[PDB]
Amino acid sequence: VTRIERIGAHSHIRGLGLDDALEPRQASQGMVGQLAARRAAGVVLEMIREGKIAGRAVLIAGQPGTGKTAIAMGMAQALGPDTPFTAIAGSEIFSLEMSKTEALTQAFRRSIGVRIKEETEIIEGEVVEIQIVGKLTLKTTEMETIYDLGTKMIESLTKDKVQAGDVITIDKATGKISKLGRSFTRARDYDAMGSQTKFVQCPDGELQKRKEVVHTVSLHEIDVINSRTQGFLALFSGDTGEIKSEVREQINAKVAEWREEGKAEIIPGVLFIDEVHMLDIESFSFLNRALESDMAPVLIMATNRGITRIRGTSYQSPHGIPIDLLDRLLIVSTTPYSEKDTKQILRIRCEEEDVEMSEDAYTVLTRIGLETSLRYAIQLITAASLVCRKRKGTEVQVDDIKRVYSLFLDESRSTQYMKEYQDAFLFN
Amino acid sequence: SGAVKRQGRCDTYATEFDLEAEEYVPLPKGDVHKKKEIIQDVTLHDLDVANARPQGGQDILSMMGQLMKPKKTEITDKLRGEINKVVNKYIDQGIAELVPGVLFVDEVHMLDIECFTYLHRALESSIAPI
Amino acid sequence: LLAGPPGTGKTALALAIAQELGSKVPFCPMVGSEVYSTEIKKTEVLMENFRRAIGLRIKETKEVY
Amino acid sequence: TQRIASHSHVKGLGLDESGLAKQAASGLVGQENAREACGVIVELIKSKKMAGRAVLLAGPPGTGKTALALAIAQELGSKVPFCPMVGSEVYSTEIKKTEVLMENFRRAIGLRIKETKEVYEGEVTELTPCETENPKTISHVIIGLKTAKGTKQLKLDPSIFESLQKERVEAGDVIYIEANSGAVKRQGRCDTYATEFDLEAEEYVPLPKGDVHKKKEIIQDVTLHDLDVANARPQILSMMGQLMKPKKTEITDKLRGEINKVVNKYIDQGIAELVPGVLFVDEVHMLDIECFTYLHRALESSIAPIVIFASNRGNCVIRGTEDITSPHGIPLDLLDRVMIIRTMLYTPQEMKQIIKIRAQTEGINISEEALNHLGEIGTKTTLRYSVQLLTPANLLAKINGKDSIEKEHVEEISELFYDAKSSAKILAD
Amino acid sequence: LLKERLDQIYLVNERRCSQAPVYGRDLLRICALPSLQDVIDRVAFVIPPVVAAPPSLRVPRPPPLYSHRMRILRQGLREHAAPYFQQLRQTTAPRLLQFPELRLVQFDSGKLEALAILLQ
Amino acid sequence: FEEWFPQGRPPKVPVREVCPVTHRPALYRDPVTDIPYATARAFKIIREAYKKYITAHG
Amino acid sequence: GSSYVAGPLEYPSASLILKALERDFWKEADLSMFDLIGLENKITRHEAELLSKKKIPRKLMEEISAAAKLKASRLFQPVQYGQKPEG
Ligand SMILES: Nc1ncnc2c1ncn2[C@@H]1O[C@H](COP(=O)(O)OP(=O)(O)OP(O)(O)=S)[C@@H](O)[C@H]1O
Ligand SMILES: Nc1ncnc2c1ncn2[C@@H]1O[C@H](COP(=O)(O)OP(=O)(O)OP(O)(O)=S)[C@@H](O)[C@H]1O
Ligand SMILES: Nc1ncnc2c1ncn2[C@@H]1O[C@H](COP(=O)(O)OP(=O)(O)OP(O)(O)=S)[C@@H](O)[C@H]1O
Ligand SMILES: [Mg+2]
Ligand SMILES: [Mg+2]
Ligand SMILES: [Mg+2]
Repeated sequence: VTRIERIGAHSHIRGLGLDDALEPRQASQGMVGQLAARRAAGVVLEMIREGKIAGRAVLIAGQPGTGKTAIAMGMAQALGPDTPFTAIAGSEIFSLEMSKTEALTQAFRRSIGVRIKEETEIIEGEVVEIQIVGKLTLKTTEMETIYDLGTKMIESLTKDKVQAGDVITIDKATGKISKLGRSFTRARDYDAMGSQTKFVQCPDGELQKRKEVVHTVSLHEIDVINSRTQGFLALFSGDTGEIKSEVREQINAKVAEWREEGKAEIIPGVLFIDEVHMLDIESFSFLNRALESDMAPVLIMATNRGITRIRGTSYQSPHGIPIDLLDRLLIVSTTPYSEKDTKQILRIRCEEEDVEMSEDAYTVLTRIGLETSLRYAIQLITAASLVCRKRKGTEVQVDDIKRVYSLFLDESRSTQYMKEYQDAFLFN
Repeated sequence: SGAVKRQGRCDTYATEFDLEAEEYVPLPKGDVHKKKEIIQDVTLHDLDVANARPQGGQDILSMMGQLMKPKKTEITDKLRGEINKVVNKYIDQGIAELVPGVLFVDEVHMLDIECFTYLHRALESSIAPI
Repeated sequence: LLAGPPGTGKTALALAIAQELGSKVPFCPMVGSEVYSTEIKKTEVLMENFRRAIGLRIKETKEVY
Repeated sequence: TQRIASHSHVKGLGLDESGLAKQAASGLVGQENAREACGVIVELIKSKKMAGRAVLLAGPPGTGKTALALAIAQELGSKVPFCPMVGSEVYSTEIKKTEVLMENFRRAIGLRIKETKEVYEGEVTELTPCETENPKTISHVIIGLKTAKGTKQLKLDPSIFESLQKERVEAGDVIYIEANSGAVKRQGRCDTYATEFDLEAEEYVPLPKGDVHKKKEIIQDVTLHDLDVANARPQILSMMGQLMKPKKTEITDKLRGEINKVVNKYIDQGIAELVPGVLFVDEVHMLDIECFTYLHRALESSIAPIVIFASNRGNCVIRGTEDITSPHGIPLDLLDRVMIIRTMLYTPQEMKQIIKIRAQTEGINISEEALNHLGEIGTKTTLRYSVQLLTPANLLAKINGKDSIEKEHVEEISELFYDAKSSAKILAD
Repeated sequence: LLKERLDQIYLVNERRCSQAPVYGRDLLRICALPSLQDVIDRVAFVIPPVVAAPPSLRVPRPPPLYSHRMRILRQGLREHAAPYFQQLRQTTAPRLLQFPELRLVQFDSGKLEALAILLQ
Repeated sequence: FEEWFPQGRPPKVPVREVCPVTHRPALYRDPVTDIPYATARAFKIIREAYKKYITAHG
Repeated sequence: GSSYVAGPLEYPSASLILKALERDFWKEADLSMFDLIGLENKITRHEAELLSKKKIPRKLMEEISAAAKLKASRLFQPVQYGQKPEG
């Protein structure tokens, strides 16, 4: 069945494909070649797991199509889902709802997980009888007890309309009541039931249990909840506005106190900013100080620009990044693929896309990929598969690749044909 | 769900008074108990906007939310992830079917560099449409 | 990318694709200039349109008294 | 605290009693003249006499300007409010840039409030009224209060009878009565009467320890910006305000003057003491001409904090102007209002010392030859780069089962990771 | 047919128990951190030049669903307003009227001024 | 006057009940026999004893 | 001095305009299964785990389809000091 997640441009990548010694293996976990870059990404992944050093920034720089996003996806897959990995595009910070610096601050604070432990003492049981002073009788499969009721407790029992046969949980630390459901029985069957009705077994064990619960949140979530009375709604709508510095400082101090008390753990994650050259000089200047914090995540960036104009200025700089921010980061360089690496990437894409191809088809498609681009050949994989299926074949041949090559153009051929008829196109 | 809807007064009582401000609807024709297998098509965006802001709440803040100026909002990646998870669960249960479709962007030359640069990640996603 | 001079059937071909797919398969048309919302950022507009193009047929038996 | 940041080793200006800078102390190496000038700035801050004095840290990238500002912050302690800002933060979407600047100015003025409360707390043991003939008439209401230390009887004014019944005080309740107002507050049944069989939560409290009568001192630290925000929007109008988004507002000068008046009244009354502090503006060249001009007026206020600017831009065009180049990106008019501290490039030896101190703070064992190699890497490339190599080389060493970095680990990490200049070289080719 | 009823009950119950909240109550609870009036009334005098009730949308045959929804909306709003109604009334009612201050009844004539002096 | 100033006798200190089965601080009381207990095993033993005693008595 | 007061601007329209967007209930599914935010005021993650754990299986549904104030001394003998209670 078609699940939400389908075959995308990086579905085949399931990790960096490294060993215990971080030595890059050829054709492992979907990654091919890029040995030096994969080794550097493995070192960065070890830094991320260790967590000790905040605000380490790495720039993955290379030519288009050289697997920068591939390496980012491999790092995200190799890193456990427990550790945050906030992936955004450079253009995601230009919002009407918040400044660029606020959007960067929220992106940073999404990338630090905080894991808060809590112990509670609750009484959970099935209601046997309630008498309005007042008395309440609760039971489990192993016990039955009767309690005396205070004013607020009887008020809560009345207001929630706790009726005999319900399963309720009352927290002694706060005296609040929660109805988990009503126990099914022969007399309680109905021809229609309300939406809130939920049938549940009688609780097991002892009535007054001691709980241990661990909540995993993030610093941005703590920020937003403390932004306003109903702030947690903004965790859905995103209408957070600009959160005040008081709230962030108070939360930083509270999380420090919690970690000192042993209540919370801090799990620093990763903020990947693909296409980072969309940031402007103001965003880069904010980042220059944002990375000097102890609550900064490990920052990973990717770009393909050369010596280009920094956005927001008239100056030209490598990777479109000012040299102030480049001095704060390490650079991992990708290398263009060989014939073997191109063919093996094509093979892995055929295996994921479930396409059977003849060896001559592999040769011709690899030549096409070397001559035009890797992405064009990957696209032609499924294109030729569809054309082969329309032919009632079971294996993609060279004629099918010739067919889809004749149907779908690349940048070079499309540009040439556009130039041939350039009188008809607008605003050359 | 136990939802009850009073869809008017029975037309047999249309002569119980000569002048009442009531809506008379005919007596149902079929059986009292009706079963129908049905389908509804929704988009993931519909689920996103449904969970973007609480609706149908009887609390005063929800009633004011019904009253207020409707605005588009920058729905978070976390809500989209949670909706994806729920849709996946119900696809596994068998009561929902994904139907991926097509997004057509005519006169795409009008996008700025920022839109194209975002479309790089947007197209590379495994949830994106054609 | 459907490319070529004005009046060469690009939009007609896209609508023909829509016709061939059918009504059940979603087909969200948008123009590039519709990203300049005064309420939400351009990438949010694009993400909304990406999500609209994925449909979900939900199947149920209604029982009513 | 526990995680290690780029400045986590800066523990203060390494100055002696005479104000001279030690060659390497308190985590700082070199920059002796700049550190001595920063020390004079610290004396200026601690004098609390002056307002709006400005100092510009100026010098090449990676010359410790931010390290020197955070060293001033360490020297001043946690009592003095130190407000970090970067110039990119003024460009908010909720409020105008000059409001952001004024808000950060008021964040750097601290106020310390001292409250002294007298309270009579205990478990209620008797509530007998004292009947009398009027010159039933009562002249006193006797309350007996019990704590773990002992018991006291109080001869309260009869008018307190209204508050006792309003609070529904009975025998066995813990209460407290403040000396000034004489109003009673009830805080629950004493837990000595709680059983495990009855269910209530908020209505029980432990029997108070200590003497029945207590004198409490409450000290709170606030900023003038905190008072501004509190008086600008106090917390059905509240329902709509909490449902709607609480945006930043352009607080008027009227409110700031009123709060200045109230704080001066508190300082006269002895309840409060002012702690004026420091606003640090890094990347100040990101401010535009409107901000710099506003800062002209802002620094001339008698209420302003001491502000520390940092820039590295050299002769650069001022943002928001056209073709107006300036010696630091900072217009000459504003530069006439700041004292400038220059920061200078490091020698290879100073760089090696910094690298060693970083390795120490990161908890990294580095061999002598590895240290020499990394120093010479840092005399090429940059200091920042060579420092950044420490932890990945430590990890590579841990993989190879070595407890200390060897030169081969530095070489391999250098071959894996490249700097800004080598990458510019690759881009050019 | 009780088998079909049990199947329906089980399916609905399994659907209802399956889903956990994204955040939950305990998470939010644990993540939570711990004079001119006299001068105002002397200056409040501007009356609007025009007042009008809100436009009323007129339809023949108003839909039963639309009317029922509006009725329940009004009922809920008025039920929630009742504990705070005088506050809503005073914090929303507009200033429509402007009488001349009684101080002018003296001011208009010098006889009344001298009479004020003499009577005082 | 007596309404506004009731002379309330101070509340009695509660009995710190103990479980008759294990002699632990009492946490519960059985609704049927009104005997406090501290564990599920105590509850089972108490109910077995109660059924035996009600059989012997009548 | 007093304001002018205008009568309201009555705005005529057809009934159908308000009936728009009203779909028959035979084409509306129980989309509440996808409702996320509505659960925040209803249940809790630990409560969700309890509900998932203690949901009644079908077989139990198919199967579905004396107080007196005594005293501890009356039932149980006291225990001698220095001895483990046994009951
Ligand atoms: N080493 C590799 N192993 C497996 N798949 C790869 C590899 N390198 C590239 N690919 C795939 O080939 C395509 C390369 O595109 P990207 O990974 O986006 O390259 P890129 O470096 O990010 O180029 P830009 O900057 O985004 S234009 C994707 O479909 C990748 O999944
Ligand atoms: N092959 C075709 N068969 C029938 N009608 C066509 C064909 N190609 C174009 N048309 C019609 O002729 C007109 C051409 O307009 P479009 O199809 O929109 O061309 P176009 O390339 O989209 O022009 P632009 O770039 O949007 S201005 C439309 O009214 C089409 O319906
Ligand atoms: N004298 C010093 N002693 C010890 N550590 C230093 C010294 N100077 C700089 N550092 C450290 O080396 C790094 C570079 O110094 P910074 O304060 O970041 O330089 P900077 O002047 O702020 O550069 P710019 O202008 O912001 S790009 C930081 O991690 C400092 O903590
Ligand atoms: Mg990419
Ligand atoms: Mg067209
Ligand atoms: Mg700096």
